[PDB]
Order: sequence, then structure tokens, then C-alpha cells
Amino acid sequence: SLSTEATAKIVSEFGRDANDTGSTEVQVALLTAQINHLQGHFAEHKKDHHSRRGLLRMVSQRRKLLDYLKRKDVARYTQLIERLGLRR
Amino acid sequence: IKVRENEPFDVALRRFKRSCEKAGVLAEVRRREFYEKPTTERKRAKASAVKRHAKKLARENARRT
Amino acid sequence: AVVKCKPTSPGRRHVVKVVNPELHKGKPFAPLLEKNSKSGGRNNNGRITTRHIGGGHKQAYRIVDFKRNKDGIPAVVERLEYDPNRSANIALVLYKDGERRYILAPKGLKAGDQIQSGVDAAIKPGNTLPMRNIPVGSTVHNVEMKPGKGGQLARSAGTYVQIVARDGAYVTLRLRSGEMRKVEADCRATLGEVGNAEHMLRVLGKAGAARWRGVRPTVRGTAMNPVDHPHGGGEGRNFGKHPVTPWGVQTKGKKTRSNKRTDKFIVRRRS
Amino acid sequence: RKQVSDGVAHIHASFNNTIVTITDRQGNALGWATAGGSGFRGSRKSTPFAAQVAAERCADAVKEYGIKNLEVMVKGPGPGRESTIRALNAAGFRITNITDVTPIPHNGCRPPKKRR
Amino acid sequence: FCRFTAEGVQEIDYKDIATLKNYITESGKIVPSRITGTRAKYQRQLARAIKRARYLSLLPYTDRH
Amino acid sequence: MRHYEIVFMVHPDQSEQVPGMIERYTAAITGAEGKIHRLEDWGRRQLAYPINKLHKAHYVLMNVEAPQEVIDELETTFRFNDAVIRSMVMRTKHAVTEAS
RNA sequence: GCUUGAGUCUCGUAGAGGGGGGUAGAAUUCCAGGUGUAGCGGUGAAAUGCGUAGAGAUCUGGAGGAAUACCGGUGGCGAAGGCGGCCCCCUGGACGAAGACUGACGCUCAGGUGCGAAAGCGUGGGGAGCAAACAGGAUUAGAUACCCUGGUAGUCCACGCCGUAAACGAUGUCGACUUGGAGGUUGUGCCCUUGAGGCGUGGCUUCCGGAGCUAACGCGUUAAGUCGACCGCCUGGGGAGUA
Repeated sequence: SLSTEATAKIVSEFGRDANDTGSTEVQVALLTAQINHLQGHFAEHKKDHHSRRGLLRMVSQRRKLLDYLKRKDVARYTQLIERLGLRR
Repeated sequence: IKVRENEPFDVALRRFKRSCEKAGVLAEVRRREFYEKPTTERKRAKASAVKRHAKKLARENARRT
Repeated sequence: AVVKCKPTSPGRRHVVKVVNPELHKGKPFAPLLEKNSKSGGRNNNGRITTRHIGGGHKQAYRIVDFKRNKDGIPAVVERLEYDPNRSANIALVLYKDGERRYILAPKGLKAGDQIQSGVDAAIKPGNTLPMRNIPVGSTVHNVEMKPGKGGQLARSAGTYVQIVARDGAYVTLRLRSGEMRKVEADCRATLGEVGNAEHMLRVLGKAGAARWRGVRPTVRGTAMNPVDHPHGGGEGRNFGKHPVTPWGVQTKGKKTRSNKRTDKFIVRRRS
Repeated sequence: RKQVSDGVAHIHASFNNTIVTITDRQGNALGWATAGGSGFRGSRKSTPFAAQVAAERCADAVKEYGIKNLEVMVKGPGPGRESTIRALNAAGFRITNITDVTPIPHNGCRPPKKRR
Repeated sequence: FCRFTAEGVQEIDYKDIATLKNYITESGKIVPSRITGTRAKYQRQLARAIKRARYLSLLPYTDRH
Repeated sequence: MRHYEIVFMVHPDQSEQVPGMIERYTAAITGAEGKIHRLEDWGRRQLAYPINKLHKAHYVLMNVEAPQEVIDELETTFRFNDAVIRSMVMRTKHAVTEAS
């Protein structure tokens, strides 16, 4: 469930430093890692609707954050989407 | 449930039966589940219990007794 | 998986095919094959003894190792195979010494699982153990009636028995029909249920589909004549008789069990 | 008659009837008497007096067994549940210990809907 | 009105059955917090401890076993 | 790697064997880089109710700190052992070495 | 550009939140056996029903399905429906402390999508108890009802369909302000834990009530009060929420 050591890697890889944990690049990548990890949880059991809404919240949360970054700076937006492998 | 009153009893003195239920749960599941009325009869149980407590702290009238 | 076919033509609208992707699509293991000639219900006297048998696609018999007497040598499952002679799929396993055998494929099995037989095998589906070494309450299949007989209970696809009790040298089982049966504890059985549990969800669709299964058309007794069937007759669909077999034995409820030597092993009949 | 020493007196005091059965310590019954077997048919079957007279008619026909001390098993609410054991103490027996054996379920099977 | 580990703080354990016998009656039933005066936080933890001791046969479910 | 609290009862006929399972199960945990914290054997004590047969079984407390893949295979060894009666495993809660 | 909006991380807290898999006890039912005898059961009363083929009662052993007494509390969680024995795994949501970071990324939302009590439907199982339908016995002038004895579907499981409730605090969502008291639950700060504490600060929630509002009942800091943003809905009753 996106443990502490998993979150420490993403902040040090996408952010400017270890303290830049709130940037849009970090937040989108942080949500994407939880989405991909929760894919295997929802690959099975076919009925966990309560947690699926929690997944659907961060799916829309990523969408709102990505649209803000696209409107703010296209160069950082285009660099982020190729780094995560999304935006069909 | 269990009572002895070892030697000097000469009488039942079986208040340990009514100390837990001895009638309460057996005359409650012998019929009438509804899956519903336990919610309704318990909402009104504490609704009247708190008004007997509300008038327990609001009985300060003279009443001339 | 279960697949519904599109109504492109009559005889196809009501077809559901059970296609199973991991079945090996190539030719089977040739050294474990031999001929299997059709009989058509005929016997040594050449007369049809079992009706509605004849025709059908040619099928070669596959030697399935039911006994599972290779003890102490682990076997790795190579691939799943289609067996035309049985309702279930068969697993081709490769032993550690280079010997290949066909076994009845259990429910949970893929191409790569390691199985072993004997007495020292662990509690795993596909492993064969004597029933005094199998815990009571577990589900087993390929059950033997006699020590070394080979395994005769719960061999169809999806069928299984349950070890209900184990008292002394006899083990009481719950057969798939719902019959309590006692057998020798020296007998072996394979853990788990038999695979291909989607078999009974298959609908044939057409008359021909049953025709190439080896099954011939079945004629109703009412449609027959009094010289042919005990029902026979009828000037405008008249029956007026108790339902019986074509040889006079009453059907629709008549206990034909008369054995008197295996009844000691039966505890409770089916319901 | 076997001349038994002790025993257990099971009481099945249901809503409509009271069944008093005196067994031994191993649960083998030695005799019984019910409120509906002691006359009292109809509304007089479910009353503490009919349970009281059920113990008096259970005081005999035992036992020949020669019971001196016994345990009382009370089951069900009953119209009595106290008169049937008061008469058992006054019948010439020694009431050693009493326990409740009411089959109280822990939310098992579903109760019926009857008697609206 | 009495108090328990809400003041003398320790975590609820399912093994020290000496303290758990004070919160069950002679029939093995769990005494409510309205009698012992325990807080709801530890009453829920106590309920799990009683159920756990019942599972490990350290405390009886009832006296009719 | 999580803490655990394993408590299991053994059949009284194998209570002369109650040390024998200790080195087999702890070496399975320590063989998978698992830390042992307690070996609290309570002995053969009275049961509250008869469990599947006569009472007065033997208790063993383990309270180990082990990964997931070794605890569930140890649970399966409790399943297929007729001596083991009614085993259970608890939360992590930073496994302690107290409460005898 | 900036930070009081919103959001992320760090350390913790509570919870029947959800899904999957095992396991424990009581109880009901059924089977076999032992003891044991004329009633058992049911009702306002009675009968259908069960029983001398030996019932009811009691004990022992076994097989099954369902649900978790006590805890249990206008207690808690979830957007709603709803969720409670215990344990293993996965996982969602909420709250608190003091810091760090992004820098308005916010609110609502026709269409659309997803979830969605119970009953019911399709396929395959299961079926203890309960129980529509149905039968018999009662009541009644009549009783295809209320009562009793039974009893099928269903209630249970796996995957889909149905999208309907008095789906209701009958009160849409988000945001700001406006006397108070008495409690519950869950964090946290300070002081002496100097003694079942004292003084504050947050989230949720229950009751009573000031101003204000309302046709009144009543709501009343979780407003039906004072203001802003957006969506949906109503234009007398029947017809009819029908064709």
C-alpha cells in the first residue's frame, strides 16, 4: 500500500530534493505507483467496490493534477507522461 | 445458573438464575425476529429513558407535599 | 472457459463450446497410444446389447496411469492433453528418471507443477497417498476399491469424494452420488478434485453433435408397436400403461440392486 | 429395580406443559410423570400446581429404585419451575445441587413468525 | 464507577486470565461496562480478550460444556 | 518482516514430545532469517472445555518475528499434525517477551 | 508571484469499511444406539399432526446448513444501500501532533458512468431452522385471513440480470458567519501521575434550548437562521405517475 520506502524513492527521483514531496510531478507519480500496485489487487476478487471508489478517487485526482500541469507548463507535462507511460 | 447453598438452605434462594436472565433471552428468541423491531424498540427505549432522566434533574418544583 | 456461439445458422444458435486454451494442440504422446476399435453395442454373439451406440469419430485410446505406483520419484507436469475416451483432461507428467505417463488432471494444475506419489508425498493436489496418510475431511479423487486395484471412484470431470471417517482398517467416504461407502485403508487416492469442471455446462446444439459422440437416436416406446415395445400401440397417442423397460422390467422407480456381497461395505444408500 | 443410590431429576417445563423425568447419574431414565398425564387437560395443564402434582406422581414408581439424593435439571421457563422442585424437596428426597440446562442458542436458527 | 487500565495504563492482554475472570460472571458472560465502569476503549479490547481466551480454552464459553 | 504471536496446543500423548516440535519449528523460522523471541512453555494445564476428546492439554507460546511465507507454511504443518490442536497466530504489536 | 482554499510526505490513533481463506462455541434439525413409559405437541379452548411399529423425556456417538447470546452502548465505520464470534492475507476511507513541499491544482455538474435494501430472474450447488404458494385442522352467518399442524419456491453459496423502497435526519452538494448548556466517542498540548485528576485545543455524534425563521408543529452553530456558487424538482385534485 505504497510503503514508506516506496514513497522515499519517488520523492527523491521526481522532486528537486528530498523535501519537495508536494510537487505536481511527485504527486502524479505517487498516485500512479499506487494505481499500478492496486491493479493486481483489482486483477483479483472482482467485487471490492468500496476500495475501488478509493482507487477511482485518485484516478480523478491524478487527472485533475495532470490537467493543471498541462495548462501550467507543457514541457514538464510532456516529460512526465512519457516517464510514467500513460495519457493514451 | 449454578447454586448450592451447601448445608443450611432448606429453601431454593435461587436468585442467581434471575441474576443473568432465566427468562429474558429465551422469551425473546422463541419468536418475533423482524430483523427490524429490535432497531425500533431500542431507539424509543433510550428516548423514554432519557426523558425519565431529564425529569429526574428537572423535578425541582415546590409541589407542596 | 464457457463461450456462447452466435446464431449464424440453425444448429449453431444453441451451441456452447467449452474451449480450454492450455490444452496442447499438437499430436499426443505416441508411445502411450494404441488402437481402440468401435463396438457399436455388439458383443461376442454379434447382437446389440447396449442400444443407441454406433458411428462417431474415430478415437485412439490413451494409457492413463491410474495405479500411480511410481513411489518416491517426483514427476513434473509437461502439458495438458485432450482425452477423447474420457470426460476429463489428462496430464502428461515427466518423472525424474525420464519416464512419461498420463494421469487424470486435477482441478488446480498447470504445465510445470511437480507431483509425486507413494506414502511420503506431501498434502498437495495431484499427489497420491493411502487414506490412512490423508487427513480426514480432505477432498480426494481417483479412489481405489482394493489394494493395488488401480482407482475406480471419482474419475469423471469435476467429480470428487470426501473422507468422512477413518475407523480402523476401513475408511468411510462420501461418494459423488451421495452414498456412504467403506473401503480398505490400504487403497490409494489422488488429492483434489478432477479438472475440467465446466464439462456439464456444454450443450451439444444439434442432432449431429450427439451423432458423432457415438450415440444413436433413441426411439420412444409410445412411438413403437406392441410387438416391439411393451408400451407400443396407440390410435392417436394412447399410453394407458405403467412405464416399463422394453423387456418388461418396471422403470420410474424400481430398486434393481441385488448383490448381497458388497452390501457390507455400504453404510447409507444415496438419496 | 436394581436399588440405585443416587440419580438426576430432569425437569422439562415448557410453556404449555411440564415434564419431570428422574434419571440416574448416567442419564438412564428411571421413571417420569407429566402435568398432562396427571389429569389437568387444557388451561390447567400449564399451571405451577400441575407441575407440583407431576413431581408427587414422580415421587412414587422410583421407590423401588430407592433414591435418597438427587440433582435437579431445570429446563424451559414453565408455568412452575419452582413448585415442581418445592414438592420434590418435600417428597422425601435430598436436593444436592441445581443447575439451569435451558438450551439458549447463540443466535443460531431463525425463530418463527407465529401468534400474531 | 470502578476504574481499570484507563488510569493504571497497560495494554489489554489475552493471556493474563487472572484479571479477565473479574470481568466475566459465573456463567461466563461478559459483564457490561455500565457495571464495572470501564471505558469504551478498553471494553472493546477486553471483549476481544475474552473471546480469545474462550478460543484458547483459557476461559469457558459457558458452564454447560 | 512482521511480528507474530503463535500459540498452539498439543495432544497429551505427545506431551513427552513437546520439546521435539520446538527445535523443528524455530529452525524453520530462523532458517528463513526469522528472529525468535519467546519459548514460553506453560506445560500441561486444565482446559475450560473438552476439545474433541478428553481435557487437560499442553500449551506452548512462541511469539515470533517472521516473514509471511514462513508463517503460513508453519500453519499448514499445524493442520496435518494430529498432535497439534487448535493453533492460532496474532498481530505484530512489536512482539514482547513478558506476561508469563 | 503569495498563502489563510485545495493537495502531498513524515509519526501515530480508532473503527461491524470492503474482498478473499480458514477456524471456535452454543443452539435447532436429522441418523444410530442405550435407559425408560403413556401420552407428546398445540390453543382462549379444541382438532389436524406425532405415539404401544413404541413417541415425549434423558444420555452417548455421528452428519449437515444458517447465524454469531454475553460484550452491545440515539456506540463506531462507510458517499449511500449497508456492515457486527475469532484468526490469516490484500486493501479503502477518516482523525490528531508538529514540521516540510506544490502553489488556486477549487466548487458544482445536464448528458454519461459506477455503486445501489429486500423481493424476483438466468446457470450450477446447497438446504438445518424459518417460510410465500398449497394442504389439513380450527374461528366465523360466511373466512380461499388473523390461530394451529405441516410444507414448495425463496431465505445460503459462485457468476451475471433486475436498478426498484416510507432508498427518510421526508431537509441536495460546497463555503463563511451567528447566544449556550448537558453528555457520548476518538486524538493531542500544558500542569503535580503529586490522589478514581485540573486547565485547553481538534474530528464525529445525542438531547434540551437563546436570537432568528416558519402557517404552526417545530429547526435552532451537524439550522428549516443570516449570505454566496451550481444542479435537480413543483405549478389545484382525480384521471395518472396511466396509455
